[PDB]
Amino acid sequence: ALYPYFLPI
Amino acid sequence: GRRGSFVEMVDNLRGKSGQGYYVEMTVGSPPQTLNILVDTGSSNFAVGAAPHPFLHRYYQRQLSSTYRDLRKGVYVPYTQGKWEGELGTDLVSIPHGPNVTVRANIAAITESDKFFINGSNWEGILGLAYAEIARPDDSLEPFFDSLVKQTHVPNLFSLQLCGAASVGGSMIIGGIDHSLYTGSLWYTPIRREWYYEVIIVRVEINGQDLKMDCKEYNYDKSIVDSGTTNLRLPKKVFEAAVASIKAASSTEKFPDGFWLGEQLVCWQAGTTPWNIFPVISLYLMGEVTNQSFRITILPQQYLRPVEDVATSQDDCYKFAISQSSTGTVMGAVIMEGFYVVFDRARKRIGFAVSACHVHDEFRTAAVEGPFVTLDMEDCGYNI
Ligand SMILES: COc1cccc(CNC[C@@H](O)[C@H](Cc2ccccc2)NC(=O)c2cc(C(=O)N[C@H](C)c3ccccc3)cc(N(C)S(C)(=O)=O)c2)c1
Repeated sequence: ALYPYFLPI
Repeated sequence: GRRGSFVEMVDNLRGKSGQGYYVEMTVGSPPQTLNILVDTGSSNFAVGAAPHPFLHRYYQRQLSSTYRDLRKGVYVPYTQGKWEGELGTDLVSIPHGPNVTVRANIAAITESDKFFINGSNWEGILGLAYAEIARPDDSLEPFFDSLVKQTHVPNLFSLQLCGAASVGGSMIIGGIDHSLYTGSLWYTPIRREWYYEVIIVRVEINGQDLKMDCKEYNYDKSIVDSGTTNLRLPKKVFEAAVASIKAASSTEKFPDGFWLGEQLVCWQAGTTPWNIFPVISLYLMGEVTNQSFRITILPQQYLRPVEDVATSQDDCYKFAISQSSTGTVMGAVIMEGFYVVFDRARKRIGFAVSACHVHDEFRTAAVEGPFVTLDMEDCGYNI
């Protein structure tokens, strides 16, 4: 699994 | 309700993670019940008094036989959101606070913008700071002044805000409850009665001093504000702190959008690497000459959990230190660590470690002192 990753707000 | 003893006020605050802590109040005769946001950052008591798509209920003046119109309108802008409405007065209680009823100034909000919050479950705001920053001017007595003048309640309150999608906490009106904290209470002076203004005299990040002239930390003021989410820092101090955090946690590779709060960082649920991130200490002016104490928060306070934006398999977070151009704001990021006593009678703010702060098995929030500050520089911003 790919971590960490980022999400927009 | 009943005796109004401290045990009855413990746990009288509720909220949704990231949307404000509120207490239940009743206004008018017969009582109309509303959830009211507890805000030490402002001084107006104001409730929704008109339909708004985010409000599930609101105050209806025509229903209250005890309402009086002051025939004066009012407009309040905050850093986030604004509202306008009509001033009046009415009878007010707090079912899980003291056992008293007070005639208080009420603003009936009739229009607002970016103020109410969808799903936050509160419908008004309780400004607990001083008259000087009340709108339209300082002759509009704030609620806490009215309560103390009209009743016997001692001139203090204290707040325990508990972090994470429900939160909770306590407002003890009139005293201090021993079960909400551990260790000692340390007090910093209220520099001026307007905001709950304090002085920060040294900042460390992972034990390393930021090494700025201490006036920068309080440019142009520092306040304790339960209505603001973030630790807000003046621009120059914001920049240095990010740098220092980035270095201490080798997160030089994180996108700069994370650092301006434009993106979330996501880890496998249960695996958040708390320990790569540094504790942050503010030293606050003490009660005697050349003495201070520090408060220390963990990444568990300055990284805030954000839910329902990604799989439950994953914990995702927002960086909740941000930039300000109107002084430091010690918001919930700070208050979630501590029990905070607003001792108006003695012009001072007390910090102790909160019985409910989020920590791990390796580290806790702390409140420590005394420290002798060899520097006799005046850290307050003056001109
Ligand atoms: C007139 O008095 C003034 C005028 C200007 C500035 C101030 C300083 N104090 C500001 C606070 O009074 C007001 C009160 C308030 C506004 C809107 C909804 C609910 C409450 N708070 C804010 O302006 C304010 C409120 C929030 C915010 O989202 N608050 C929510 C309700 C909250 C969430 C979690 C915990 C506590 C509060 C964020 C920010 N930021 C800019 S941030 C993104 O840096 O955290 C500012 C006071």
